[PDB]
Amino acid sequence: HNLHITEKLEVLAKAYSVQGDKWRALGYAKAINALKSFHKPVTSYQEACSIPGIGKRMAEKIIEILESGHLRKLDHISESVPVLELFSNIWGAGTKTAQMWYQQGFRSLEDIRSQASLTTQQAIGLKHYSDFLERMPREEATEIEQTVQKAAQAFNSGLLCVACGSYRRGKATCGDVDVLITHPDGRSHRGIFSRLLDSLRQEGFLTDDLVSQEENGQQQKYLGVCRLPGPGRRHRRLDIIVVPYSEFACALLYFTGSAHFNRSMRALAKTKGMSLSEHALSTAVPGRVLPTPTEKDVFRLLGLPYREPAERDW
DNA sequence: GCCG
DNA sequence: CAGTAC
DNA sequence: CGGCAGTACTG
Ligand SMILES: Nc1nc2c([nH]c(=O)n2[C@H]2C[C@H](O)[C@@H](COP(=O)(O)OP(=O)(O)OP(=O)(O)O)O2)c(=O)[nH]1
Ligand SMILES: [Mg+2]
Ligand SMILES: [Mg+2]
Repeated sequence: HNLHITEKLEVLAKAYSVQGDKWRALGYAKAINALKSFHKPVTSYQEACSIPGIGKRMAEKIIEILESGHLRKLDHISESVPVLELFSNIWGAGTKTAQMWYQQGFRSLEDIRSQASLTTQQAIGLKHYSDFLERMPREEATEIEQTVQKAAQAFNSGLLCVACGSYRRGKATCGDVDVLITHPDGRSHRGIFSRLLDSLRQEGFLTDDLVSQEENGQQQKYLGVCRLPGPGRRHRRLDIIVVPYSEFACALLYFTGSAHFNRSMRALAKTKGMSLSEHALSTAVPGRVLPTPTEKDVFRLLGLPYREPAERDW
């Protein structure tokens, strides 16, 4: 858990990421993970090369940081990167939009606010800019889960509500709250976004909607914004997903993450003639859905030993 | 960027 | 669809 | 050479 190479490599990874070089940024992210969980400090080029996730090129960069104290490429990062990061930290704006605003001459959030064309989602990101960069204490994520759960349960007592994401992975702070709802009755989950969201609105808890297709009877997710009542409260991102019970174990696995963990698990299923999504684990193609009543069944069918959510925190 |  | 998001 | 996870809204 100790390295001084990763500090330098993260700056590069983030730069490629905000410039839209998503594959290169992915190679970096994994290299960093490998470096992060190596016992020893890495000392030989030979030793770097030996690691999975670390190729010829990553090894040369490591040998440079060791040999000298620096990575020369860090001196040549595009001058646009800090601005592109500023702009892609607006919820609903990504690298393409950031790059366009840059090309148009914008350089600050004041330029965005006064001159840029914003989508509805972006106007909401912008207005909650600081809040959405903050992580909340896990105790607050608890209160948010409980607000959602009380609202759901009032409608139907048998509804099951579990906070997922970082919260379920045991983290002390959380970027937002992700709540998964199902019903062991196989049926009653259907159509409730109507009732649940209307309830949470009546209380004034939800302050804005980001993604909510409420014209569709088969809406899967709500992504939006909430604020607990009373003084000293900030706006928080809230994600709610409602899933049939047969999909509960796959939904829980998915929504718990981490994102890297899921990508890795899916890559791996794929090497075994299988396919893993938030809905199911299947044979590959028309494939067959396999029965997965618990997360442990997903692990077992992939030939892997179970991992507690706290150990998925890649 | 990494890997098969 | 492209972009963005989980 | 070429995948790199698989899927859900928006406009
Ligand atoms: N953010 C993100 N989440 C993903 C992706 N793919 C994916 O399956 N997920 C799942 C795994 C995440 O743990 C889950 C919830 O997303 P999230 O952004 O709220 O993630 P989180 O709770 O783990 O982290 P955080 O909010 O505390 O920052 O959605 C992805 O590419 N990005
Ligand atoms: Mg953004
Ligand atoms: Mg989260």
